[PDB]
Amino acid sequence: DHFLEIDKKNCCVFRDDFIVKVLPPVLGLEFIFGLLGNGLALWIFCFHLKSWKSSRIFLFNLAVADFLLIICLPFLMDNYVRRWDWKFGDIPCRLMLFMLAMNRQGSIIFLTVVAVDRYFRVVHPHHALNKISNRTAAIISCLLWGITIGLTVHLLKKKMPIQNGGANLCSSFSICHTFQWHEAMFLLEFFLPLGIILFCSARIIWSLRQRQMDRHAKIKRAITFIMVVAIVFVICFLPSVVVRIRIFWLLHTSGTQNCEVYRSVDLAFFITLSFTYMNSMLDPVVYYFSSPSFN
Amino acid sequence: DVQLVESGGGLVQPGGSRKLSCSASGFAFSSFGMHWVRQAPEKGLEWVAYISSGSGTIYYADTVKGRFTISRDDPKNTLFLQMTSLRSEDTAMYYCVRSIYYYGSSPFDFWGQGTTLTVSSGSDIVMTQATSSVPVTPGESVSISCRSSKSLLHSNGNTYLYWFLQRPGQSPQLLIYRMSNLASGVPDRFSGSGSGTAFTLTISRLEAEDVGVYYCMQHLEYPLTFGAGTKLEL
Amino acid sequence: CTLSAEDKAAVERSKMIDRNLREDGEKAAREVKLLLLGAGESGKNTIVKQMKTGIVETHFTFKDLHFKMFDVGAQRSERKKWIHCFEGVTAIIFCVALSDYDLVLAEDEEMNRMHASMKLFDSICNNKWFTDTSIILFLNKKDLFEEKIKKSPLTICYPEYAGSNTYEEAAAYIQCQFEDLNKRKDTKEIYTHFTCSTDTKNVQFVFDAVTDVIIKNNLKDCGLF
Amino acid sequence: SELDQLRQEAEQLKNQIRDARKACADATLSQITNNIDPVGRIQMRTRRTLRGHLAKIYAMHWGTDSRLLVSASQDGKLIIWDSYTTNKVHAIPLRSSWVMTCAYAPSGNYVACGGLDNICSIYNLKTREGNVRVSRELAGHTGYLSCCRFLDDNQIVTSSGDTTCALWDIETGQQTTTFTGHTGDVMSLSLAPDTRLFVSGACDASAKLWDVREGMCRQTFTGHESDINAICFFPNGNAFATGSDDATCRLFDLRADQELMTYSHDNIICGITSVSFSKSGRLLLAGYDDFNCNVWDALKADRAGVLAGHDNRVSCLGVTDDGMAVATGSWDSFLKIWN
Amino acid sequence: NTASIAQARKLVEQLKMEANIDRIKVSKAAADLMAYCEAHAKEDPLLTPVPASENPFR
Ligand SMILES: Cc1c(C(=O)N[C@H](C)COc2ccccc2)cnc2c(-c3ccc(C(C)C)cc3)cnn12
Ligand SMILES: CC(C)CCC[C@@H](C)[C@H]1CC[C@H]2[C@@H]3CC=C4C[C@@H](O)CC[C@]4(C)[C@H]3CC[C@]12C
Ligand SMILES: CC(C)CCC[C@@H](C)[C@H]1CC[C@H]2[C@@H]3CC=C4C[C@@H](O)CC[C@]4(C)[C@H]3CC[C@]12C
Ligand SMILES: *[C@@H]1O[C@H](CO)[C@@H](O)[C@H](O)[C@H]1NC(C)=O
Ligand SMILES: O=C(O)c1cccnc1
Repeated sequence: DHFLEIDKKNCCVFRDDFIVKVLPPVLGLEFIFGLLGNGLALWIFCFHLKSWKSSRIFLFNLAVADFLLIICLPFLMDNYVRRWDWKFGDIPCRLMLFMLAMNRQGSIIFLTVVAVDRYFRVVHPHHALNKISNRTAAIISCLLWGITIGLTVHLLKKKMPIQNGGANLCSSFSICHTFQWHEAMFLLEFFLPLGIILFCSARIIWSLRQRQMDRHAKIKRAITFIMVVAIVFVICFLPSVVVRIRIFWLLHTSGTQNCEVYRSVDLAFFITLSFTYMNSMLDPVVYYFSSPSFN
Repeated sequence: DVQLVESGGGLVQPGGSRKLSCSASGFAFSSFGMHWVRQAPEKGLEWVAYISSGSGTIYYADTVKGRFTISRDDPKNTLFLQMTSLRSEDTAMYYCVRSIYYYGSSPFDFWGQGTTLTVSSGSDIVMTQATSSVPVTPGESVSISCRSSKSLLHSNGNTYLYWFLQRPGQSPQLLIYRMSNLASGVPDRFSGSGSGTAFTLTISRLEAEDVGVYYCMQHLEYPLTFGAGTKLEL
Repeated sequence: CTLSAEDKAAVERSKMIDRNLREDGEKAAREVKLLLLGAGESGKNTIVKQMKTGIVETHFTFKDLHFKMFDVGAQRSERKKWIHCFEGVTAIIFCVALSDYDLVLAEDEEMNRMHASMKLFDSICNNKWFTDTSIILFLNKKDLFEEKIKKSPLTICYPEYAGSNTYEEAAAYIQCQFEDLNKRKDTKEIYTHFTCSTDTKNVQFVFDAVTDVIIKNNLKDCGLF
Repeated sequence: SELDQLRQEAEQLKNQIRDARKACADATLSQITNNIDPVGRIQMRTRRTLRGHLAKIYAMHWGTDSRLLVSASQDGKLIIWDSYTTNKVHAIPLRSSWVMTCAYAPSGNYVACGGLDNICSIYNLKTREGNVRVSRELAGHTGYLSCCRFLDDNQIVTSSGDTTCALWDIETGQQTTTFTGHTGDVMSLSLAPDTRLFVSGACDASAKLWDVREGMCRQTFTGHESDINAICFFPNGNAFATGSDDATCRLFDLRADQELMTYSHDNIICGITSVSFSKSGRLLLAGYDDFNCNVWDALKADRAGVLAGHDNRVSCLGVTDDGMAVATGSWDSFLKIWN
Repeated sequence: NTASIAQARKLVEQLKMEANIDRIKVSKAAADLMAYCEAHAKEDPLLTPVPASENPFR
């Protein structure tokens, strides 16, 4: 019924009415508040902050990644309103999928970089990494962006759209039996920076309360917001990974035969994938507008 | 006191390789640019190579470019000139020249004693001196005129003319460093003037201590070109 | 571009000077600046020899961290004309003798050395240049104070003190009286240590306080403070 | 009691001085100057920005060639600047980094500096070795040395925080002349154009006119309400202006021995760090703690212009000897040239 | 405390010489400063800005 050969590989896709009913309003809210927050934050970084240190540069790159993920959401609603129908072509579809995966991964990468930065600020106070110049942060950010580009440009050599039954399909996340680097990147870009972020955050909290430094109110605020950014990362990137792992379990168990069982996990995967963009919505609020030094 | 001592010279066959060393004592060698200036037995000063402080900028004369190598080692205050493929026209007495460059500085102020090296058997600013050998009575004023093909007056107001006196059997010393600026340790009776391409050097009340060969050198644009040399006799 | 040979060489010299200035600034940025203060010759010298005429420079290294501790003793002038020079120090090491609670300063009639230390601490701690600068308060000569508190009560120094004439309670009372002079408790921290004439751990306490200050400055740089 | 009688005689002498000042004042500078044309709006632009200091710049001095500068900052570095090309001619590492004053010799051969080490260190710029070395260290002040000014290559007057100005012989390093009489710490210093007299502003809210060759105070000028931090002669040497912490600049005359005009505004409440005059003396430039320099009509007490552009407190000022530019130094580690 | 008498004598001697100082009228000094300002007004580059050809900091 739903069976579809995309790249000579068995499998099946879906076009649900619940997609049309749920995805466009959530993505509209995410696009509106993410655009406002990221634009205001980028304006403040560019003009309001007279000078910025290495830490700010990483936060600026995180804001750039969040903004570039936000600006490609209107095309996602343009895909979602008409029930997985793409009316732009091949190169815009490839650019949208590449920009989505790239800026989600780059947002995660710079969240992890900020977490490791704060870890070295607290746990190793006299380290030379806390005194790196703005140029060192510039080359570091450029190579992080380059790693993101190198891991993501495999989507720009995939033929798009899929056009199942006269409806053009622009999706980089298709439930298919064959092994894919994109799914492995989707799980890796959660699980390994999850470990890094949780380790760094736990070490920061334990080091701050081990020195009796938490008696200060600003240290309480820093502890609270480190907990907030860890929980935000977890609740924004965990559920889509859980649903993708369930999809993997179903593919290993049931396979790509009698695809009526994959509808619920596909729908739930897209609802839980909206939270990865809600992360870029919430990142200005929990990173820049929560900072006392930020204007 | 400030001293520059050369070593490594001697008789070498053509096509050979010799290295000249310039041991510096009495001054901060790291903060000075260093020049090599050779004088052939025909009595003409010729600039060879220049290395800046910190070895950041290196220049060579067009006749030794790609054939000579100038280097310095600031820990031991030694200046080197690695020379390969020596020809018969490389037979000259090489002087190690000390020079510093800031606002109001006096480069080419101190010259080394010089080592003697013997080899057996277009766009440069051409500078000419009309008089090569004139007699002068001591106690009377004398003028040495120098000319340049290009105007040495830069847009910053500095006219880059350098006057050197080389006594017989003695290293050259700086007298005037920018067309009027009297150097240190040289008496007040030496005065330089001029404008553009025409230049003169006035020595009022000459004595036997002023007997020697006078060279005019530009420092406007590399390579640095010396004059033919004006010798005052009697 | 439109430069002579001497102009280009002077620009190169200026760039070398800029390079050496950057290296010196990076070397000085990793150093810890400490301002040493106290009311007269009370406990500064013992503290100085424990880690190690205008301003005195004391240099010591502890746990791969270089410390620059400045003694402004014998600078008998108006403090406000030069105390802004030490605005960017990491912390202020304030040395207070515990045994001079009953001694007189002898410069003013009926003047207490202890109250002079309180007034100097009140001026330094609540100064406009030290709003966010932490103070490592050292309470010098605890053993002498312990052995002389039996002979002389602390009530001759603090009339409102009603506690027992023991070392621990009166020492805690003196520490509380010094910490009460901080009117900026929401933005600075006071570290108090009791040091004997020959106490080994004084440097470790300074290192811990400086490390806390450096953590606060690091969180300030990353926007968490 | 002889002490009470001498206090009464001093009070009588002070009343006589005040009465002689009051009887000699008939028409103020405003009452005569209000009938001439104002200077309009004086707008200056930052022509050069001298970067390279990494701590708060505490002092500066211009060369007599009106091109070479010297600046002091808490880095422990005396940087000599080519202001025309923004080039560092010299960088002098200091033994004491707590420098609060610097001077440049009129011949250009020497640079002095001093600070919390109570020592004026003379630096020989033009050495045979090609480096800047300490000529000698002048010691003898018991307080922080707040200002120094070269008379020639061998004479220098140093202000200090021991309530004492001092004239030194650099050939011998000895205390040639000691100027005493100030009650508070002497914070500023200014030499007359003929170097016959000099004025000093101290923390006793007073300015004193000294004579170099007799070493004793001629006149004492009062009127300020706080610590005088800046002082500068009028270009003819017959008047001077002060700057203090009460946000007022006062102009004093040597012959009239009076205060002529107060340069204050209601919107200015912060102290004054530096005071300098233009070449004609028509413009008075004062550096304040509210991060900018205010140009004052020195004859009319009108704000002729504001030199804004420093992110921290403007600590030092200097006008070149040809009057071409004014240079402002500040605590944000920058020097700016204005025209 | 007998050393304060010498300080008081020095202070009253300084005040006595400072009182015996010939003073010109403040109108005359004001006119002198005004005349000096007017005589050198044209040669003041800060008060009267020079053209950019004559400005070394152009
Ligand atoms: C199956 C699979 C795929 C895959 O190619 N799925 C296709 C849609 C095809 O689906 C099929 C059908 C049949 C048989 C197998 C797969 C990708 N990545 C992974 C992972 C992984 C887990 C953790 C990490 C990090 C340490 C954090 C990385 C990777 C684990 N399994 N896995
Ligand atoms: C010198 C200091 C101030 C650093 C200046 C900020 C620089 C280093 C940072 C801030 C914003 C960053 C850029 C943001 C956007 C992109 C687009 C991306 O697809 C490639 C990297 C690139 C081009 C980044 C390169 C590095 C970057 C330019
Ligand atoms: C502290 C600053 C100065 C340097 C930061 C170094 C660390 C945090 C950077 C450098 C390389 C980065 C990693 C590069 C590769 C990946 C795999 C990707 O699929 C998820 C992110 C992840 C795991 C990045 C996490 C952040 C990272 C580890
Ligand atoms: C998919 O199924 C077809 C038909 O059974 C088979 O020929 C093909 O090899 C399978 N390919 C995959 C994706 O394993
Ligand atoms: O890569 C993505 O975020 C993506 C892929 C398909 C559909 N919506 C989003």
